Amino acid sequence: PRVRSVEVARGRAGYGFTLSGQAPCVLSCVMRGSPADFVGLRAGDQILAVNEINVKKASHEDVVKLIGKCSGVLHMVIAEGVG
Repeated sequence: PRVRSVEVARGRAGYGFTLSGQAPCVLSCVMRGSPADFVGLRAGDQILAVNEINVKKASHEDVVKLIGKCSGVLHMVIAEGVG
């Protein structure tokens, strides 16, 4: 039970998973088969850092902006709560 990082390889139209965290950035769910699942993403992992910058209570648009700026791959630091 600790914090880790995941490297997602953005394809062409994004990745496939879903993001929803007005305040507490969290991966609502992932689509098995996308570059996100290829690393080992599992819905529930709370997003702490996005693009090397923390986002405990950041803005949804700002967080998305960072992910849509990867230009090939994004570095997200999430923590597994259950399991």
